[PDB]
Amino acid sequence: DEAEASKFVEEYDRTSQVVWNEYAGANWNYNTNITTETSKILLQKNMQIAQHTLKYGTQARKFDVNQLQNTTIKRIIKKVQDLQRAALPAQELEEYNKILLDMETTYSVATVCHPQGSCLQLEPDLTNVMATSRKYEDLLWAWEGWRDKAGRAILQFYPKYVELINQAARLNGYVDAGDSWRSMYETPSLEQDLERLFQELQPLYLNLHAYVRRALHRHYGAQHINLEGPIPAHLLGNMWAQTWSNIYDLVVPFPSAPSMDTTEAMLKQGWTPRRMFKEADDFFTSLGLLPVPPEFWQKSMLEKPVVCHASAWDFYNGKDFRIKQCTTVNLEDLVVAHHEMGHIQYFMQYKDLPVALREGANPGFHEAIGDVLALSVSTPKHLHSLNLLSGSDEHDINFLMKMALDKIAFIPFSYLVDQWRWRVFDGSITKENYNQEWWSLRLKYQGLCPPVPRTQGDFDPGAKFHIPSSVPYIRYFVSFIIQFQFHEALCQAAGHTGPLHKCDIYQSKEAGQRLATAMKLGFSRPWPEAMQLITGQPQMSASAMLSYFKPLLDWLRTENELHGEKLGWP
Ligand SMILES: *[C@@H]1O[C@H](CO[C@@H]2O[C@@H](C)[C@@H](O)[C@@H](O)[C@@H]2O)[C@@H](O[C@@H]2O[C@H](CO)[C@@H](O)[C@H](O)[C@H]2NC(C)=O)[C@H](O)[C@H]1NC(C)=O
Ligand SMILES: CC(=O)N[C@H]1[C@H](O[C@H]2[C@H](O)[C@@H](CO)OC[C@H]2O)O[C@H](CO)[C@@H](O)[C@@H]1O
Ligand SMILES: O=C(O)c1cn(C2CC2)c2cc(N3CCNCC3)c(F)cc2c1=O
Ligand SMILES: O=C(O)c1cn(C2CC2)c2cc(N3CCNCC3)c(F)cc2c1=O
Ligand SMILES: C[C@H](NC(=O)O)C(=O)O
Ligand SMILES: [Cl-]
Ligand SMILES: [Cl-]
Ligand SMILES: [Zn+2]
Repeated sequence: DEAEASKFVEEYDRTSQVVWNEYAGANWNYNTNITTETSKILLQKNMQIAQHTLKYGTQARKFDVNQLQNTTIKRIIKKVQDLQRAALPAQELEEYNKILLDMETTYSVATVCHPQGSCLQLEPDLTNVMATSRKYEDLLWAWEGWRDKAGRAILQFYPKYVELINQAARLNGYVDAGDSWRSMYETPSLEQDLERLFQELQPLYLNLHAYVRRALHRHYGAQHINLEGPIPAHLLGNMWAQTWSNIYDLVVPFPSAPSMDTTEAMLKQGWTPRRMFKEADDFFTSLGLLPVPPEFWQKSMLEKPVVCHASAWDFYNGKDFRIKQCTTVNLEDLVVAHHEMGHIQYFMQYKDLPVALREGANPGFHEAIGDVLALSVSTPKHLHSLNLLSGSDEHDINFLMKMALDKIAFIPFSYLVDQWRWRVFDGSITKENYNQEWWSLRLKYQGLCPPVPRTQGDFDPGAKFHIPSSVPYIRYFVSFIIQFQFHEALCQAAGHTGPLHKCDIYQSKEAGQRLATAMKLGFSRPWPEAMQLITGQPQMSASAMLSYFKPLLDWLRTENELHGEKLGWP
């Protein structure tokens, strides 16, 4: 009966708001102010939210969605039918929540120590080393140490985690946890669509890889780089080799072009974490999008004073939104600040929907918003207007190369993480083979090799945040494809003509309008609709990303040919 379904979702909304807000508060308070007491308040709230999820989920499952007419109420009820972990029996729920905590804590407190010397944390110490050291042995110390200390220590938890996340999935009508995660896209063709998108980016990635490999051969020596092989995984300027832009200085196409180091300029001109978020906020409002409320500035944690990994927080009351980031003053982190502020923008845009529909059109959309703005921020024009820099085709290629080292290098990495996890969850990778299958994919997709042979008890996936924190990853792959589609469309709405990479949407109210109407849908409609509102068509497409990078593909092709490069590796 329609009226009874309608009433049921009104009640679910009122009560979810209250319970989720209380849970979010306790999760914040442990993420920022670890305390035995904040971790104890967190443990209580886990029990509260489970009980509410079990209560309304059991009620939701009594309705026959097949016979409901109103499509909103049908959709909401369908979501509430999925209890997630609250479907578990009590013992197993307890054990699962404790495993998640233990894994997340283990990762966040791990350190890598010199004997009779200092102990280094991932952020900022080890990331700095991976970004700035140009010495094979120093990079290897950090790369291997982080795996020895974080990765190996997550292993004891992972099999039971898999058992329990899968058990919950099956109790909610899925075959395993990857199935449940894939379901968030509501796209039966998802695996093949993504495969196709990846395949389209292979020429650009293989040409970037070959060019970077040649430059590493020049710096690290012929004895350490095989011009026909995979690249050692510790040399790309980043702990996971997921973005390569910190080795720009080793691969600059045209050295004779001046670029100012923005880090020096940011530091010397008195930039702070606070100032970095004010610039992000100011860009959103330039587009006519919403400012973050006064409360955001009061309650956010914008520096290390904790779980440091950058994250945006909805407190499910339509007024309180926060970022938690251990911000360092540099351009890499200004982009991370923009990313996080696009999550906040989304929260604010869909804040008046029912709480069950307060998500992105799909998870990739949530990830893409901030990155779209950052694309304009990162342009040489934009950096100059911020006083962080002082024409030529040589400048163009240099800029494209910088952008490519992040955006194109990330494509195979972002694709492979959940390829691994889907096969763990479906049972085709058992714990005996976790690590070998990870490295098979690191070779197949990224063309990387481990600098030190892996050994019994290694668990390199565990050294990447998203694995112990149980955060799906395919969202980031989708993000990097679709953010270029949004840029293309917003630039076209902004009246930009000429090379897409020269576009800066700063101050375009027209661009901000396309984004706002789509964000306002939250999760109320199939995501193709939001895709079409923004772009004029309903598909995920690598066309826009290829269009952005076309000058670089052509440059890289001619350069690799000149040196007789053999693209790929065995
Ligand atoms: C199908 O139902 C939605 C939801 O209606 C709201 O939620 C119900 C549970 C109940 O509380 C209703 O009184 C609410 O209206 C309808 O959506 C809304 O429509 C109103 C005006 O028509 C609009 O102002 C709201 O923003 C809409 N909210 C949404 C989309 O969540 C919807 O119109 C119903 N379908 C039709 C057209 O009959
Ligand atoms: C903040 C708020 O009150 N929003 C509600 C929402 O109600 C209305 C809202 O009054 C108007 C204007 O703000 O916009 C259309 C509706 O969304 O109702 C939601 C339940 O459907 C509730 O979650 C939300 O907090
Ligand atoms: O008991 C339950 O069913 C749930 C409990 N929790 C407790 C709060 C940890 C959840 C937490 C979720 N997230 C926390 C915010 N970031 C990631 C997602 C979630 F999506 C679902 C659930 C439940 O279903
Ligand atoms: O921010 C948070 O803490 C939560 C966020 N989410 C939403 C997903 C982002 C949740 C979703 C839950 N669901 C239960 C199962 N069916 C609907 C989804 C949940 F129980 C708890 C939470 C949170 O605590
Ligand atoms: C891309 C992803 N970003 C984020 O988690 O905020 C990562 O950092 O691996
Ligand atoms: Cl690794
Ligand atoms: Cl996802
Ligand atoms: Zn994000």
